[PDB]
Order: sequence, then C-alpha cells, then structure tokens
Amino acid sequence: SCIQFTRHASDVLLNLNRLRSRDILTDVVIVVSREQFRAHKTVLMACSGLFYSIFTDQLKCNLSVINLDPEINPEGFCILLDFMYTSRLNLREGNIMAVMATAMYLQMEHVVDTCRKFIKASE
Amino acid sequence: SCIQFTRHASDVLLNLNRLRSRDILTDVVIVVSREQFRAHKTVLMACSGLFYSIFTDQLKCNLSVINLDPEINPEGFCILLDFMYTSRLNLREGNIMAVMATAMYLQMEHVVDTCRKFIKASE
Amino acid sequence: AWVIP
Amino acid sequence: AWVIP
Repeated sequence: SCIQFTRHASDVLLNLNRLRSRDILTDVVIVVSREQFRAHKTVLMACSGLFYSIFTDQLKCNLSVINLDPEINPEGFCILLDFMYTSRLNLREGNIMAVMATAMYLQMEHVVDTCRKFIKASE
Repeated sequence: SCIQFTRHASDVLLNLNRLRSRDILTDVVIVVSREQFRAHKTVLMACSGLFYSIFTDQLKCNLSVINLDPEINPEGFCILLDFMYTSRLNLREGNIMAVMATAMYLQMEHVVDTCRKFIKASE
Repeated sequence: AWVIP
Repeated sequence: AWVIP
C-alpha cells in the first residue's frame, strides 16, 4: 500500500555525489597508476561487481587504499566513477576503448553493452 | 555530451538496500527508545537534513551509535528509514501522525508535505 | 512528485 | 536503457 517519490533515487545519488565532491565521509582511495580517486565503498559496491567482491572480502573490506591493475586507464576509471555517482557517461570516440576495457574489469555490464553498441555502429 | 542510463539511480538505491539487509558495511546504529536500526551514514546524510548535520559535526561524525529524542516513534522511524532506502513510504491512517512528526524531526520536507496533504484531504 | 508505484 | 539527458 506504499506511495513512491519518483525523484527520490536521483536526489539521493546527487547528494552522494555532493558528499564525494566535498570529500565528506569518503572511506577509500582507489589508485590507478599515478592517480588517486576518493570515494565511498558502498557506492562502488552498489555499482560494480569487482568492488562488491573486494569490499565483501573479510581482509580487503578493511583496506583504505585499493590499487587497480596497471593496465587500467585513469581517465577511463574517472569517467566510470563519475557515471557511478551521476548516471551520466562521458563516452567519446577518443575514450570509448579505455571506457569499455575499464567497465569490463569493473564488471559494469550496462556500460560494456552501450560501448559495444557505439563501436558496432562505427563499423 | 554525456549519455545517461535511466535506471542507474534506482538500481544503486536497490543495491544499497540489499547491502543494508545483509548488514554489509553498515557503520552506524540509530537507537529509537528500545529499538536499534543499522544503516549507512552516507545514505542517512543524503536523505535527512538532521543526519547531514550530525555526521558533518567534527565530534559526532565518529560516533557508531546515535540516540534519537525519546519522543520519536520507532515504527515512524522504521518507515522513514525504509523510504530513505527504497523511495517507498508505507503511509497509513494508523501511522501518519507518527510519520509526519518523525519526518519533521529528521528534516525530510517531501515526506512532511505528502503527510500534510493526506491529513488535509481527511478534514 | 508522489505516485502509486 | 540509455538516453540523451
């Protein structure tokens, strides 16, 4: 018998991104080669199968720094982290291959699917 | 030039509620008279002006237990915590006054507004 | 906003 | 789903 506030989930996500921008209660640093990204573990886990597996591990759940594979492109990771916090994906000809590879690694299927579609359309 | 995944924010919220149900990475207990509720500080802060003020305080941000005013109804708090994590509000004739009072205390304006509307319609 | 889901 | 926001 519940009523539902349509904009609630998007407002929560906007507010989580505002906390990230102000560095409020961020609890992990993701390191991608020479670059560092501060984030909230729960948001990473709610978006990515890889982060869900990492932060449910009894030892890794306690880590404050996670180093990604050196093959991962920092710009590709930045674009996906922004997508996690905003639902918006800055997909461009110049970054699509790095974004797709990063989304495969992070196990973000919806992103992998749109990248495949955009690549197929250019063929 | 971004593309947007429409269902992303709702999927994130569903996944945060799945983490709450399994008690994964919950970092605070809210105590309401004899009742305890485990939650994630970032979700509380993203939904409630009161929790935003609490967890941005330099001393209270470190607390693992927060005790609410004894006047707050635990069922009213449970309904609002479920709304935070799902966008669904279980508003009923038998709970509307407790829900409205709890939403005023938690500074959740959209909930206060719908309660006022439902009360006014019954007059 | 509010709707019947 | 994907759209132009």
